[PDB]
Amino acid sequence: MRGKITKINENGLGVLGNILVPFAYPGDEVEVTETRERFGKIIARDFKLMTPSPLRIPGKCSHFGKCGGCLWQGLRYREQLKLKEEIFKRITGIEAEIKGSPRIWYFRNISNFIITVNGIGFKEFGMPKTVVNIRECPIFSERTPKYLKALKDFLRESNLKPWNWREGDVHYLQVREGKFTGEVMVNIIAHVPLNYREALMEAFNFADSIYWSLKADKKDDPRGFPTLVLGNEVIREKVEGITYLIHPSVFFQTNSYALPLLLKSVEKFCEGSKVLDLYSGIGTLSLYLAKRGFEVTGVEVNGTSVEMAKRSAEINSINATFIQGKAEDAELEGYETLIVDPPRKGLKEFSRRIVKKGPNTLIYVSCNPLRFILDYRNYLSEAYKVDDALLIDMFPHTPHIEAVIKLVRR
Ligand code: NA
Repeated sequence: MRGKITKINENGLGVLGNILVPFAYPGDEVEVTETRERFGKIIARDFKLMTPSPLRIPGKCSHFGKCGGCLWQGLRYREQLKLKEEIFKRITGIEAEIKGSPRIWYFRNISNFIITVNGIGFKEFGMPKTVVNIRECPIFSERTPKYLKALKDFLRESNLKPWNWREGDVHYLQVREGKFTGEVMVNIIAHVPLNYREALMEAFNFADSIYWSLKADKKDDPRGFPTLVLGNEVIREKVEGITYLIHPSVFFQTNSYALPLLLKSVEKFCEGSKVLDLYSGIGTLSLYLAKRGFEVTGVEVNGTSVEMAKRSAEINSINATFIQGKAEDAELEGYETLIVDPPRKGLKEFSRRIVKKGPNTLIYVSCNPLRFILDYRNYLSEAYKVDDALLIDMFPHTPHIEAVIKLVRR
């Protein structure tokens, strides 16, 4: 099958009739040789690029369909941004403008490198994979080669078996950086206890924090019961003059460079002074808002995250409240604005509670617009209507989108 790629689909794959072609983009003239059935979709196993779309970076990226590394690496950056606006609108029927990442290389502040018998890779969960070789798409750090050399040296000295997909001593090397502080946390994720304390400390002597996280299951997901091996308990990231604390056990917004744009977006959409920030994390939005004079209550399920937020508040002299709990059970009355940042599965049934008891301004933060619009169509629209929306490109070179949607009551 030969033809011209007409659009990209929701997951950022180029469409060729009833074929999906990874790394092909709109305008490409392609020739597909092998396809593979994938849960009722036909996906191109490889293609030859006959004619480059005008969207591609001129050079090698206009001669080969797969320049390398990242699914969208071959698209010029401005052109990726417009394709993100298109997808968002196609999914939600909202026209939202996107703000680019101030920096489009080495922007992520975390990486879970999986350690396999086939060697070390950037892990991502889910099947239209978007970062397939981090050597040809350096989205994380300039120190990545030093992080990996260290790990290899440690696996030498500590004779320790990688993940062979059924078992293995070690499983992931998690590295986290504070982009604006220099601090580096190293978190080995393992299926055995640490024996080579000295070998590990030596290999990662440059890290400010070394952890060893013990997994109690064999599942392929990067989480444990962490043990400080050496150095600081946490690392610091600094954004908009706010010191945030990062622990192996917590989630933090992924792009320290685009994060000011997410913070100012949310602020622009706030209404009144009393803000409830559910899924409040290690205080990313809450501290930013409260520091700017909002009265801010944040609720987060992860207890370690909530501690981090409390400590940040002290460090920064911010006046705000932080509570452990599930967003499902937080009291919504008495507020002017509600922010939600749900996980990928969305609000789900919490929407009925928001429909009844929610405040006048609802702000919804979603890295997954298909799930947003479904929450909206299925529940929120009863009570709410979209008033405004912005996009932030937190994940350059890949089709992922971070949306900030402002809804108000009818
Ligand atoms: Na990298």
